[PDB]
Amino acid sequence: TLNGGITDMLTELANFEKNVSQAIHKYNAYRKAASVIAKYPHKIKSGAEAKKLPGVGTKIAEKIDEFLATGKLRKLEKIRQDDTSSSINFLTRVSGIGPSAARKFVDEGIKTLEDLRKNEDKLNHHQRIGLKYFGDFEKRIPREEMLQMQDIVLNEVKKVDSEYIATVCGSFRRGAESSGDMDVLLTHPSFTSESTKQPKLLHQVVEQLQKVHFITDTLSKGETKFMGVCQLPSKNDEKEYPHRRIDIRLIPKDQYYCGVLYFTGSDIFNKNMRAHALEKGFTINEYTIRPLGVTGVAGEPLPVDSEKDIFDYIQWKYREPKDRSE
DNA sequence: CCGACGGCGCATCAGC
DNA sequence: GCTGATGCGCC
DNA sequence: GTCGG
Ligand SMILES: [Ca+2]
Ligand SMILES: [Ca+2]
Repeated sequence: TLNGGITDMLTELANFEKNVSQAIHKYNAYRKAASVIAKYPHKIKSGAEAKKLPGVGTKIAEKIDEFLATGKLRKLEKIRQDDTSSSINFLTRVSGIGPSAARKFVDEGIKTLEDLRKNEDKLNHHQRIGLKYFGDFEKRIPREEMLQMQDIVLNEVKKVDSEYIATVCGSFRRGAESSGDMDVLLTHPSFTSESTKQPKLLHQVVEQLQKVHFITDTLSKGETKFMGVCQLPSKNDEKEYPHRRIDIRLIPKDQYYCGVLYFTGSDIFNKNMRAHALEKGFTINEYTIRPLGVTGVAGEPLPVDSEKDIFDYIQWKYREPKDRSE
């Protein structure tokens, strides 16, 4: 990380714009800039040098010049000083509390972890579980634990129905030595774009994982997406593992490659790739890649038999998951 | 200058 | 109840 | 906040 100071600065600004200003485009701009700088293979010596990069404009150039000169940014110094900004930024670190709810809480005088813990009845379900495991969800997951988690999940769905396929995606699939959480893609042949030949396909898997005490809580749950909490079992006389966030996404079996491309990410890589696709006259979601018509209306799904086929359509050389960490 | 910025699942609420 | 908007979440 | 046109 040659430019960790700069990318941290920009990430902090992104978070401020999102959580406090509620300026989502500024949020995205700062994150794009942080990402392009993060992969830039030189120690940056000036804001002019940075402005050469796409997504870094005049305003970020000037900030970079300030940061390089002084080691800090006065704008961020003041934001860190501000009680209301500081409080809102903190509250959004709880899962389920976004920028709107955080500001509303701060209005009511709920602005610390302690305040939240005495006001649980003022939270919805997601928020209550996010608060319950606030400390644990701050922790990262070593790959060794991710491998244990993978082995449990893959073997338990195998027990429900051997025709399930579970694939761990996200940062794990990109080969990260540690992950923020666990993302699991699920398919079953009875769920395609053409038909659903069995009910409760996701529910049965969630229930089995609950049965063996792996899944411990649920943040939200529908027919194709589960958002919840899980925990590795621990051995005799040793401290319990931290509770971990887990997402499970059931995708039509014939749309696996669009699905695994989406769920492998990174999020910025996906934004970049989908933005690029548009410029080639295609639109990509987790299901399909479709041509855009003369009017900009999405056409019918294109044939896809591999991840590379999706890259092929938009004229990108294939990129392995490990090179998608943007 | 200015439109566009990736795409969507689940929970919640107002209006009906 | 539903539908559409909004909030928050995922990559 | 940034970029393409
Ligand atoms: Ca993840
Ligand atoms: Ca996740």
